[PDB]
Amino acid sequence: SKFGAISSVLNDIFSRLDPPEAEVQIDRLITGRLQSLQTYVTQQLIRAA
Amino acid sequence: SVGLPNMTQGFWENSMLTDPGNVQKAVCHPTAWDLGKGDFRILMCTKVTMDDFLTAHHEMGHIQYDMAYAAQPFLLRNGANEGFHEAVGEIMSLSAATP
Amino acid sequence: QCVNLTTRTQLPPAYTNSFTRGVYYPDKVFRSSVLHSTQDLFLPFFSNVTWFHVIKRFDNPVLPFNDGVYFASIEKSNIIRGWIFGTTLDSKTQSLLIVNNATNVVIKVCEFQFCNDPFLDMESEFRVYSSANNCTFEYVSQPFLNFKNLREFVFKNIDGYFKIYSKHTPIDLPQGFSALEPLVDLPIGINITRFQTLLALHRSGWTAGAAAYYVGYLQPRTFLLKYNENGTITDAVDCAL
Amino acid sequence: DPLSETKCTLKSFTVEKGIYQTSNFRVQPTESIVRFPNITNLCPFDEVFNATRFASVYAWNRKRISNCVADYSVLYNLAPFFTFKCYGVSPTKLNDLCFTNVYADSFVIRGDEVRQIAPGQTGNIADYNYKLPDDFTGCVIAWNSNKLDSKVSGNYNYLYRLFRKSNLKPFERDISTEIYQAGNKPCNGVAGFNCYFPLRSYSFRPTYGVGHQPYRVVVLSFELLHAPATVCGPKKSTNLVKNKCVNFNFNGLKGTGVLTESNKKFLPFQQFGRDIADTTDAVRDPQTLEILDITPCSFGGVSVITPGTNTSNQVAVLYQGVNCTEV
Amino acid sequence: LCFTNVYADSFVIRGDEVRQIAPGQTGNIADYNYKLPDDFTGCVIAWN
Amino acid sequence: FNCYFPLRSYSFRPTYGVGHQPYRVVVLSFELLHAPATVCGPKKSTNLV
Ligand SMILES: *[C@@H]1O[C@H](CO)[C@@H](O)[C@H](O)[C@H]1NC(C)=O
Ligand SMILES: *[C@@H]1O[C@H](CO)[C@@H](O)[C@H](O)[C@H]1NC(C)=O
Repeated sequence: SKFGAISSVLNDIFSRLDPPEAEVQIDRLITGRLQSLQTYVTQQLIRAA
Repeated sequence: SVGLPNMTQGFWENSMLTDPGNVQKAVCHPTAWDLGKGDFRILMCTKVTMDDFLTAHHEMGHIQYDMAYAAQPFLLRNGANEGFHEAVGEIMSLSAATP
Repeated sequence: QCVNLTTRTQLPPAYTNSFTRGVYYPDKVFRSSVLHSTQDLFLPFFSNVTWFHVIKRFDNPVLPFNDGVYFASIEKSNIIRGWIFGTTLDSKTQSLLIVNNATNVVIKVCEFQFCNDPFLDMESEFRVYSSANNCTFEYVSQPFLNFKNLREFVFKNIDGYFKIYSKHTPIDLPQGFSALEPLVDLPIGINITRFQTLLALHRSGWTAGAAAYYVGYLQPRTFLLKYNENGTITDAVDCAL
Repeated sequence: DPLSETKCTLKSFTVEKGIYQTSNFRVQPTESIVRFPNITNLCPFDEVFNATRFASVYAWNRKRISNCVADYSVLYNLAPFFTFKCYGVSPTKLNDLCFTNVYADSFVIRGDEVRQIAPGQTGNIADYNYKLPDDFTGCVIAWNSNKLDSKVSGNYNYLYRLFRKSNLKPFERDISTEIYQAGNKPCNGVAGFNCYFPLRSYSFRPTYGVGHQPYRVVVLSFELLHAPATVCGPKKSTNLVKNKCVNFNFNGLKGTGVLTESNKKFLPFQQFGRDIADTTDAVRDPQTLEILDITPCSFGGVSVITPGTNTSNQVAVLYQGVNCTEV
Repeated sequence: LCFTNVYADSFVIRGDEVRQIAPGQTGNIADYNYKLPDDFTGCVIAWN
Repeated sequence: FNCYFPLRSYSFRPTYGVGHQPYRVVVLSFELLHAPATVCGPKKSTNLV
């Protein structure tokens, strides 16, 4: 998932953009993936209960 | 040394500073040649003498004057009056003749 | 060299069901035994595709290009040869040309001044245009070629790319599934709004052989594609049917 | 050692009895590799730069460049092209940047008029022969052509437009031979008083100065349109590295992993492979049509079994999901 | 603000090369003459 | 051949356009860190409360 960024590939984002904006795009990717992982963990906790 | 720019490389391959010999007849009179279109030559039957060294300095002063007004139009590519052209070359010989 | 033909037997436009034709590979990515969903220009299933008949039927009209065209032909003896592409279809604007002779294919994008009735005529008489002023690109490749030959083509124009997908199948439109593989990519970068087929006429005046072709238009929609173990598409479903 | 690695993860100096998972095992990367298809279909720079004859400045020619790869490094590598002043783009990035079309403009002028070939400049060549726009994305190449464009009797084949009623527009050619109207009296087609031919022929000779020797000028104009950029620079190919943790660039895709032999049967048109995870697990090399399984550098979870440090110090290491003939 | 140490770097470049003086910016002077770090605090002054 | 002098000289001329005019660039770097600051901005101190 792009998570609002221009690309879903992290290294492609590094390569195709300048680091000043690639860093913002990668921050968006990282926060999206952390959100996905915490959603998975929360659902797993409820199911485990 | 005095500030005038060095002459172009075209002068070397176009100016004959030594007598050609018996087979070829060349004018030995000291003459500076401003052919135009950025071409400048001096016809020299130079010998190893003090006068020829002063004559050379006198004649480069003619040609060195020529590159100065190269930017001006062809009809205006001359001295302001008849006396300036020779006078500017004479101070070159006067300075070169100093001990 | 242009000759207008008035032996046409006028007939109202025909129609037939598309069934499940027009599926092509949307990209060049390998997938094995997975169901993948994609959104791209596709021919809707069971659509109303136009029917054109060649026999004295002489169907060489000019059709809009729209967002894309699905060209299919029930063919034998290779009566169909190529197509014309452009917007104003004259020397005013740049036009695209596809022809396939007995030797190879010729692709040219020039300011052609096409004949009002372009056609081809053994075949040694090519009469399809009158002039060529500014040629900006030319390409040459191998030839593309009872009713025994089914030829299906897809033409698209996105981001200045002219994609062509083809599939040859030996056999109305038959019932079955056959994905269309990409054939050639053209980096031309022009606009196309109309087209016209080029037909080969048999001279022994002229007589038209037994052949037919169909023109269907692509629409943006989502298909669910099923890949086999070897990586080819074997079935699909239209999510808006 | 793994015991300290456990302390590092727990952020503590004492470890209770139990099993703890700390970090993972991926054979680290090592090199960087780039691969591109064979460099063919070079742009015909030789047909323009090494042309037998260059046209006059007023009849300055057009040679459009497209559907080819342009090697600007080779043309710059030539020693005689001493003059290289480039506008609007760094010469170094011309080897990489791509444009829709490239216009090669060739003519012959004097050495003194070389400075007139620049945006925002004026002159007889600038106003009457070739005008260059201020927002010019491209640049020129000029070199001495005395050995080729000069004759002892004079090479009069080159002409320049001395007079014109108005200054030329950018990228505009004027080849009109109409007699210039210098006075109010009509010319009537007669080059008489106040009426002269606008074009004058250069009398190039090998016995002129540096500023009057002929200089062949090749002008490169670069444009980017909505049409695809079909003029690219050459791409460097690095030798293939296999069975090692490397960073790869295959036709523009970046990634990191080990490149191994693949038994998959790609279709002839297909190039990339994706698993059920929608990740690029396989790729086709451009130099040789072979499939390389982009196995992620042998990665695996790790876990340390340890008694309490209050009891002992020995530890045991567990690599789950790994047959340890591979460690 | 209060700084610990301040450094002044001065040179002369062409008109169209001023945009190449920027963090993470590529170019001839950027790659071969003067490159600024990405995590760079501080800033540049240019005048005719 | 293939051996060139990497140093090229700017031949600045007043007749050149704005793209080739000489520009003087001064780069300022600040060491904003935890070290005891030495470069002080214009401020006035106050008694310690
Ligand atoms: C003249 O002087 C200039 C500058 O020192 C130099 O570049 C040039 O080569 C010289 N020419 C001759 C003929 O000495
Ligand atoms: C896939 O290819 C194999 C040959 O490698 C063939 O035996 C098999 O029939 C193919 N699968 C299908 C569905 O055709």
